[PDB]
Amino acid sequence: TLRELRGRIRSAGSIKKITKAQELIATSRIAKAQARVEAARPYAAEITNMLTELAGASALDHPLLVERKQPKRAGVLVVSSDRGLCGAYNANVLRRAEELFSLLRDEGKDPVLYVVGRKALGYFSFRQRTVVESWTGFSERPTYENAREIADTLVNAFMAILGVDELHIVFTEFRSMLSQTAVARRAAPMEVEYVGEYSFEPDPETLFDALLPRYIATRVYAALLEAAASESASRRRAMKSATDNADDLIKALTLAANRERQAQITQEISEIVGGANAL
Amino acid sequence: EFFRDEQGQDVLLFIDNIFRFTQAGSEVSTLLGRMPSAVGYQPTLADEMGELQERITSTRGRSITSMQAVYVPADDYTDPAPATTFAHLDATTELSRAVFSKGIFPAVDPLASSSTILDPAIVGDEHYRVAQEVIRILQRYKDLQDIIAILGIDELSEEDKQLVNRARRIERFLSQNMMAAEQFTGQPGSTVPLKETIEAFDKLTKGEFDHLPEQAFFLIGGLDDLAKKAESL
Amino acid sequence: PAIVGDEHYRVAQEVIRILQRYKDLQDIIAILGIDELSEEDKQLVNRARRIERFLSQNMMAAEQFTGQPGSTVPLKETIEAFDKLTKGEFDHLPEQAFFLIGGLDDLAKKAESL
Amino acid sequence: EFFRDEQGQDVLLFIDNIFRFTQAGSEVSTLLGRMPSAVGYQPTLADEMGELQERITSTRGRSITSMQAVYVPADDYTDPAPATTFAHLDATTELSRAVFSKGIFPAVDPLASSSTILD
Amino acid sequence: LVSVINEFKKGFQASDLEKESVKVRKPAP
Amino acid sequence: YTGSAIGQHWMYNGKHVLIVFDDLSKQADAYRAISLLLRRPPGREAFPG
Amino acid sequence: YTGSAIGQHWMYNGKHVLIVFDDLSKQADAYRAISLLLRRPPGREAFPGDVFYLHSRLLERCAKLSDELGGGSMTGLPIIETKANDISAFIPTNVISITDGQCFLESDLFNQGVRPAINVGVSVSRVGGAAQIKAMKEVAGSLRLDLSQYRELEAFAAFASDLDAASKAQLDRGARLVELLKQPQYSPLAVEEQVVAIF
Amino acid sequence: YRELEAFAAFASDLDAASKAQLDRGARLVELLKQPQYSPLAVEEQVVAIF
Amino acid sequence: YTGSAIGQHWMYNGKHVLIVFDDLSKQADAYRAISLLLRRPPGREAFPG
Amino acid sequence: YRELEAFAAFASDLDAASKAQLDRGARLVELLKQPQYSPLAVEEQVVAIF
Amino acid sequence: TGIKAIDAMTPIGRGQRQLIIGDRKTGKTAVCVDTILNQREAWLTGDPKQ
Ligand SMILES: Nc1ncnc2c1ncn2[C@@H]1O[C@H](COP(=O)(O)OP(=O)(O)OP(=O)(O)O)[C@@H](O)[C@H]1O
Ligand SMILES: [Mg+2]
Repeated sequence: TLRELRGRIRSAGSIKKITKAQELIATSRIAKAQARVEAARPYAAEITNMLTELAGASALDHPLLVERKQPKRAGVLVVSSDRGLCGAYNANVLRRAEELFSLLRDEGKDPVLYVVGRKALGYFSFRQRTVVESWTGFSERPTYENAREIADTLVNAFMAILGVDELHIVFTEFRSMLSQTAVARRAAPMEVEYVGEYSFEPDPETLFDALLPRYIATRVYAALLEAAASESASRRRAMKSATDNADDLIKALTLAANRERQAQITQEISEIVGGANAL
Repeated sequence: EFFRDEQGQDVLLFIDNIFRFTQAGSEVSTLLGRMPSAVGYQPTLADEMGELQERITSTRGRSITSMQAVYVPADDYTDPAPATTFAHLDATTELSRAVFSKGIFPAVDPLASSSTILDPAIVGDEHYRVAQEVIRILQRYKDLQDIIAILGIDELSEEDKQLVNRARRIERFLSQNMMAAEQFTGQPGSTVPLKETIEAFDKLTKGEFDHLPEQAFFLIGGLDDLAKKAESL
Repeated sequence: PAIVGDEHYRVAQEVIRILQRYKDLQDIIAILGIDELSEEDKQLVNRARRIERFLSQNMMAAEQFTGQPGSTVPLKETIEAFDKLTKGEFDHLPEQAFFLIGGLDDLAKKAESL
Repeated sequence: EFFRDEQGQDVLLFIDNIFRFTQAGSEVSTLLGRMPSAVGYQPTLADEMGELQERITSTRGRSITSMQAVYVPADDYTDPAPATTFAHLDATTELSRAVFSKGIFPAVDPLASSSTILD
Repeated sequence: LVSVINEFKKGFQASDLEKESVKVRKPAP
Repeated sequence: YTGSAIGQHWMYNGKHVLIVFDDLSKQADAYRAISLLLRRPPGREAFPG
Repeated sequence: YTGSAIGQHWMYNGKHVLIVFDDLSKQADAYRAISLLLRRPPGREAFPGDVFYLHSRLLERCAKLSDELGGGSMTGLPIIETKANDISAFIPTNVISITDGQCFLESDLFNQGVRPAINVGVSVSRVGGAAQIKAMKEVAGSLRLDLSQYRELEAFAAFASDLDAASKAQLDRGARLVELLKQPQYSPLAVEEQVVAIF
Repeated sequence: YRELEAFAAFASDLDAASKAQLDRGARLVELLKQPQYSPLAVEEQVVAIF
Repeated sequence: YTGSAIGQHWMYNGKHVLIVFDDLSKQADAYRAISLLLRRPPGREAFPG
Repeated sequence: YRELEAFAAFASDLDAASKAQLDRGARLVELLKQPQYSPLAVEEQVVAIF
Repeated sequence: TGIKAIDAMTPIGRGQRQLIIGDRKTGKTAVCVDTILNQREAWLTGDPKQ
């Protein structure tokens, strides 16, 4: 029993070291991801500004701005981590995706899955739900190319091909270090927002049609960046929890091993003195 | 035994704690000069437990039900007295500190407790199947305890995460508001007929209640009460 | 190295190093999963899983434990095979191909069988 | 005690190391043939440690303070030797290599060290 | 036995919400 | 035992008593010492049965 | 010893006997009681020194007598109850080193629905194939080692997702073998049925 | 080096000083290694540790 | 003790000595055997006081 | 509440019931906290617990 | 023995000593009684060699 306790003490110490290293690495990558999120903000702001101008000049008839008369299919892009040790990140995202699916079904729409990250693929495969297309290997460090690919796929599916009459994106907002929240945004069809208070080439309509896909691509990129930041924050939290639990486990196992050491010494003494007393 | 042999009555014989028998015999032994056994108990420990226990057995035509609390010293189920008394028992309910501290009364450890009539020939196929599926779920939950403790349920596979959820629900549903517990908590005690518990656990293992919160099953004692408390939450 | 030769000592000590590292990493793998290990540590874990099984052998006296007849591996072939394993020349074969084989020719034959 | 009760002086009695007093007691008990206690220590462990420690106290205004180095077997604070010793020790000063390497003499670890008067 | 196993396997029955928007920069349509 | 005797004298006279035993693990240690000095073979944790 | 003598009288007459001892740990406890009441200084765990002898002297009489002595035999199935699933205790290991093989019934496997709960890794029969009809030997010669590797691979890959095709095939084969080996109480199979099942 | 050993996998995410310490520690450990029956005079040890 | 005496002779003559005890654990085991065969009381791990 | 504190110590968010229980338990713990040599009469205890 | 897990993985031969070792309530006596019961067909042969 003492051998098992000491082996478990060594195992828990190794796990504690690994989890602490993961926590510190996640602390570094949280800063990296937050800096990358902030680095993309100027592009989003400026493209949103000129998109608002073009909409002010556009006809507002693009398919991305008008609902299908009878909607049946609503694509859902569930952004999830591609590696574990992220605590409830994936669980929160997939629970919100299930909430969105229930909302869609209560409204009469049929959800069709687009997935980012291997964990979401596993979760949906276990539940016998098929995914039209899935990407992996960039939730830890997204690049604009992956966001462009996802946006092209979603937009083409919206234009259609069985196609989808709607599309939402379900991902983790990185509100702050301490808090992250799984949210769902309808990325199309887009609401035309009117708010109180230029020249265009080749014309406002063609330029706006070429801009809207780019706006969706940059918004999906921002979603991916915030997903990476939230994933790293959840990794830090989960790994600190794991380190604390491993430290508590090491304390408990050390206490048990010491009880067993004292018991072994006492029992050997009892046997020796039982032999001695009997001569 | 007068009531059994002579009067021919069905006899209930409750002992609390039949460990204190052996412990007494230990002290006497230390004073009688007999050399100590494994951990200080008397050498005749098994002999005395045999002379005491095999008197409690039921003669052929005339029955004596018995139930005995057995204090395991220092929560050590390997102590010689509990180990000796295990061999004399048709049904054993091993209560545990771990299940006690979770608030799950009667604190029965499902995996260590056993009976000799939990046999498909005696209790039927449905009862045996439900009991053994519950035991399978609980054993799988026990096997994951280190991973649960370190990384939480998040790291497990889905086939195991669902199992962990319904294992927690089964573990808490095995709790019951005992009538003897009224004096401590104030809630009146509930009685669950066997058919209802078999059906409830068949439903619960299959996952038909894995959408309800855990607290719904805690100290609720039945399906009707389960739904009532689920509404309460 | 003064008795068994430089190559034998180097191969034996590398095998011991790999097995010790695998024994250390077993605690991490049992919980945090292999996928979380370093790439170098993951390659080393694969090499160790193949080495542990390659140290197995179908003994003559063990014929009735396994059914198949025994085998003998000359020292030179053992040194060469473990040198290859620790250098990664056999990392592509399945680990099960290294179990109860007793040699390099047997390794190739069982790998073809799988 | 003479410096306290007769000369009327405050005294500071170092013990280096009080585990070795307990272990000498255990060895003597074994030599005398007395049956060992829990972990091989003498049955009168508590009595001997109390007789050594209770004399270290203030009387008639003068006092004998004591600093006692305490070796803890197997880093076990539940072990009978440290368990009996620490029932009498009112304060604890822990010198650490981490603090010493930073140039910070007296080398006291501000966190590991503690006191029962810091109330 | 292999043939019997195959013919039996032939007959064997197996048990197996935020809204994204464009601001039009004008107060009314 | 002397504390409980003092308390019992009041108890049987109709008075209400409160007995604090600070601390009973130190009594167990002392009884273990006495028993080991009488050479009574010890049990768990060197305590006699 | 009464059972061993009753069996031996048949054994030396050229007849095959099967001796079950249920449980030899309770014989060891009885001998400890007798020894301590006679005031023999005990050994480890308060057992006498002769405890090992107690069992060997017994279990070494279960033998396959040669044709000169009649050709009889006596097969021993001693049963040992282990404390807290610790096969590595004193009496368990004594009886293990005296006996030709193990069937280590582990409660964890029992509760997983693996009945009769033979822990394949620790269990072994050093008679091995020599005690199996040739069909059984050919069909299941490597079964025990394959199942032990299956359990090892399951423990190693419970939390891995980069499993190769061969490893996944081994996991599937091992799971199917484990299901194949599950068996309810009082449902014995003739050896022909067993060889077909393992085939 | 002993505290930093867990970061050999993630060396790409450490500070410059930490990476320098880890690299120095690996080589110091390789330096303390020594073959059997071949003691080094004190001068050789001084130069080696230098 | 024989090694220590041989070393001590050089030590007191002004020479420097190095003593290697390989191993003291077996020294302790030999003393334990001698003491137990002489019926001296045993202590922890059966070693004499 | 003591059981729930471990869960909420790292969970990003929890249901309304969980937050209510956590706040109530924290306030109750601070309420039961008491100085030394300051024994409250039973009625004062009744009001404080109320 | 009539049990696949024994007759296939840990065969018991006449003259062998097969130790059924396990914890409380793990199927030991069940295995032994199954082995005894499975010999009825051999007994009904009437041949001492079987
Ligand atoms: N192969 C099996 N299939 C189904 N149930 C089984 C099987 N083997 C044993 N059991 C049941 O499991 C329990 C084990 O009883 P058993 O008498 O075999 O245990 P044991 O090891 O002899 O225990 P002990 O001697 O400590 O009472 C009983 O319910 C028995 O009916
Ligand atoms: Mg039995």
